[PDB]
Amino acid sequence: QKVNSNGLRFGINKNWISRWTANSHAQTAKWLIEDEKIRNLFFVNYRNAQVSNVEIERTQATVDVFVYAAQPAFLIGSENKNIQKITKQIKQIIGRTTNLDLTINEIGSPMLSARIIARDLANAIEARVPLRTAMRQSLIKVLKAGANGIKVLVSGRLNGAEIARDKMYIEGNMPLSTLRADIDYALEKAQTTYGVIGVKVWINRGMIYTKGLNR
Amino acid sequence: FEERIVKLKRISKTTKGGRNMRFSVLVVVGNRKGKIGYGIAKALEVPNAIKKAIKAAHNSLHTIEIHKGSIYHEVIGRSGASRVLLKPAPQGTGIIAGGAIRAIIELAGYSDIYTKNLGRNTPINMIHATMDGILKQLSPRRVAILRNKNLNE
Amino acid sequence: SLAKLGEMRTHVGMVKRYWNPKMGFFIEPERKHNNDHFVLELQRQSLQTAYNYVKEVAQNNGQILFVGTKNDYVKKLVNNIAKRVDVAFITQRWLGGTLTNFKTLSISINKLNKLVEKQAENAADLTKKENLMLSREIERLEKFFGGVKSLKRLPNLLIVDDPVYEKNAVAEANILRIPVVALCNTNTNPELVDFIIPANNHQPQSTCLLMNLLADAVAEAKAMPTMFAYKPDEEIQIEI
RNA sequence: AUUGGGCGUAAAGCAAGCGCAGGCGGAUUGAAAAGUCUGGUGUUAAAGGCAGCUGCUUAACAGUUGUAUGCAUUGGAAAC
RNA sequence: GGCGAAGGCGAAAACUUAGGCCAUUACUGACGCUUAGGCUUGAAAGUGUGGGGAGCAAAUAGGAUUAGAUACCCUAGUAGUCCACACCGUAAACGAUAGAUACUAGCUGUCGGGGCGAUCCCCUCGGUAGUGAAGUUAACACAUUAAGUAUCUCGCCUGG
RNA sequence: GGUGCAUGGUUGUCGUCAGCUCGUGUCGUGAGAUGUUGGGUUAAGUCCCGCAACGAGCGCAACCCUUAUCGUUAGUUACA
Repeated sequence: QKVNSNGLRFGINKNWISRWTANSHAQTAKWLIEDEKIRNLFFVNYRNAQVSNVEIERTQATVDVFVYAAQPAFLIGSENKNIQKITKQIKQIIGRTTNLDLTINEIGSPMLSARIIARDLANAIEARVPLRTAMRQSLIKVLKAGANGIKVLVSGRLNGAEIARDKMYIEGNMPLSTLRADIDYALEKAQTTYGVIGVKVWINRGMIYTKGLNR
Repeated sequence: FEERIVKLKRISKTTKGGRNMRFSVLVVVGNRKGKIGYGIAKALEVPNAIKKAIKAAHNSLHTIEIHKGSIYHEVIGRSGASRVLLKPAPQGTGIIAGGAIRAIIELAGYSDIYTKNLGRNTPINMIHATMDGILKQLSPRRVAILRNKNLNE
Repeated sequence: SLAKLGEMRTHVGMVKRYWNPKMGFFIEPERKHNNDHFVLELQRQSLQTAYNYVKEVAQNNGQILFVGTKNDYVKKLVNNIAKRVDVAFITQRWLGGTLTNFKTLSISINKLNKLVEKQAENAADLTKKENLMLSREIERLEKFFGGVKSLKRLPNLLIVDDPVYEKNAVAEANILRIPVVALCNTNTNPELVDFIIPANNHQPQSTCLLMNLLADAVAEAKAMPTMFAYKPDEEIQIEI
C-alpha cells in the first residue's frame, strides 16, 4: 500500500549501507546484531557533523568502518580532537584487537542522504521552529545542498486524537516505481510528550539512468 | 498596500472517498488614496493562503475619489440578494462599524460611513455587494463630459 | 493611395438567416431577408481609421499579431503576410494561456527550440515511434501556441478573421490593454473590437484584400514596401 | 419594509370572469384655489428640550433667556 | 393549431349566439381603469331524486406471494363512471407568473386575418412558440407572450 | 499488559486499478469547473487531435533480475 522500491534499488542497482561476505550461516546473525549498535551510536553521537552514512564490513570477527558525512569538519574538530575521539571510540566498540582503518571522503551535494535530513527535520520540529517553517528548513537543507525533487511527510500525533489534519510536501520527479532512481528514504521516531511522531523523507540523489547495476 | 485579510471560511467538496478539508481565505488590498480591490485564495495552511490571497488582491487596484471623507454618492450595493448601503457620510461620527467594514472603508480612502445590511448573514455576498457599491461611485467631470452640459455637472 | 475604395468592391453578403441585430447599427439598414451587404463609405472610413491607427501603434515599436484560422484561405495568406512582413503568424489558434500567464508561452517556445535542437543533433538512436513522438511534440507545441513558438515578447496588437471565431484570442486580447482590431462580419458580435471593420470574408477577395491592407499598414510602420492601396489591381484568388 | 421588502421553484396573483364602497384618471382653455406655494397674527405654557449663562466645590441639581410646537383667522397665484 | 373567462373545447352533421383576427383623423367626447364588499359561473368525486347500467373498478370478498394483501396479480364485484335536477363550488382551476394599460436586440417556426400575385415568395398585424441581447430572479432561468420596463386597482406574505 | 480513536512503522481491500493528484491562469455572483476533459488510440493521462487552456508529478510499462538463438571469453576435477 505504501512501499518504495529501495530494497531492490540498494544491492542490485546500488550498494548496501553494510555489505560483507561470509562462508558461514551462523556468524551472520551475530555480525548483523553487533554492527547495528555501532551504526546507531555513530549516527546519534555525531549530528553536528551530519554523518550521512557508515559502511560496515565484518569478516571473521574482523570489523572495518568507513564514514561519509555532509560536514566532515566536525568529525575532526578543532585542533584535531574529535577525530581522535572518533578513532578511539570506533576501535574500542569493535573489539580490543579488531583492526581499524578509516579515511575521510565527501560526497557531491553533501546533504543528499535522507538520514541526516530526517534527523535535522525532527530537530527543527522540536527546536522552536514551527512545523511549516521546519518543513521549509528541511526543504532548503535538501535543496541548497544541490539535490533533486523532495518528498516530506510527518505522520503521527498533533497532541490529540485526530488523524485528519496534517501537511505533506511533494516537489518534482520522484518515481516510486523506477528501480534506477537513486532515492533515499529515511524515517525518524521522535518522542513527544504525547506520543511518537514519524518524520519521513524521500530525497533524490539525482535522477540516475544508464546506471542500473551494482558498483 | 496594506494587503489585509477580511474573510476566511473552510469550503469542502465531495470526492471519491473523504471530503475536501481545506480553508479558503479572501483579502482586501488598498492604498487609502482610492485604490482598493479583493482576491480569494485556497490553501491547506494559514500563511500560504494569506500570501496567495494577498497577491491575488494586489493584482486588482480600483481607484475611487474622496467626498465628505466617504463615498461620492449614496448607493445600495447589491449582489447575490445581498445589499450594503454606502453614503457620503459627513465627518461628524467617524467610522462606526465592525472591524471588517471599518477596514474595507479605510482601505477605500474613506474616513467614515453609515452602514446598513440587507439580507442573509452569509459573508461572501456581503463582501461582493459592499465592493460593488463602493466601486460604482460617480465623478463630476465624467458625468459633465458625458452630458450635454460640460463644465462640472 | 491609402485604403482605396477600389478594394471595396466585393465586401458584401455572407450566410444569411444568422446575424447579430446590433450590427445593423454599425453596417447599414439590413433587410428582412438578412441582406449581409455592407456599405462602402463607412466601411472604408473605419478601415482607413484602423489602418493608420495600427500604423501609429506599430511605429511606437509595437507588434501586430496576424492571426489566420479560417478554413485555409486566411491562414495561407497570413503566412504569406508573415513571409512578406516580419510579423507573427497563426497556423492553428493557441488553446489559451499565453499572455496573462507568461510562463506558459515561455515553456512552449523553449520546448520547441530544444525540440529543433534535438532533431538537428541526434537522429541515429531514435526509433520510428520515437521520431514520430518528437515530430508530434513539435507540431503540438507549434499549434497549441501559434503566436508564441520561438519568441517570448508579448504582442502589442492582434487581429483575427472573426472576433467571435476564437475564444482564446479574445481572452488573451482583453487581458492586455491593446486596441484589438479584427475582420468583422454581420454574424459577429461588434463588442470585441476597437474599430469595427464591417466587411465580408466568405468572399475571398474581400478578406484577402482586407488583411493585405492590414499587412501594408504594419509594413509602412516597419519601413518596408507596401502593395495594396498602392497598386490598383485587386487580387482574384478563390477561398482555398 | 411612505420612509425601508416579495409574489415561478425558499410567503405567493385571488379558481375564473364582471362591478361598486373607495381609489385614481388623456390634451387644450377659463372660474375657484381645498391640495400647492406664498404674506402674516394669535396662541401651542414658565418649568422640559436645542443654543446661552449663572450659582450649588461642579454638574448632580436649581434658576434663566432667543427658540421649539398645532390650530384658526388673513392678499394672492392658475401649474394641474 | 385556434378559440373559450378559468373550469375546457376532437364521430360527423345543422341552428341561436358570446366572443375573435385585420385597417379605419372615421362617432359620444375620458364616456376610462381595476377591484375589498357585491353578481354570476365553476373539472370532479360523492349525495339523494327517475331510467336503463354496456362495462368495470372504492368498499367488499378467494386464490397467490409476502414477514402479511381490502397494495402491486386476477376473478366476482356495488357506490360511481351515464344522463336530467340541485348541492357538493374544491383541483396539479398553478405559468405555483392577477386584471386594465403602453413600451424593450434580434432570430428561426406556426395559425388567423388584410393586400398582392400559377402556387408561391413577400409585406402588415396579431395569436401561438422558442434560443438569446438588454433587463431581471441568490441560483435554477424568463426574456417581445418576462420572472424586462413602467401607471390604477385589488388579493396573497414573516421562523419550524 | 492493555489504551491502535494516541500513534510511529507495517501491509492488505478496491487493485498494481485506469485512472490519479498539483501550480500558472481562465470561466462562476459564491459551491465549483477548466486543463487533467472529449473523437481516434492502449495494459496506461499510451500519444495525437480538438477544447481556457498551458503544463509539473504519481499508478500500469521504465532501469532490475529473470528468458530464449547466435557469436564470443578463461580453463580445470569441465568437455572431449
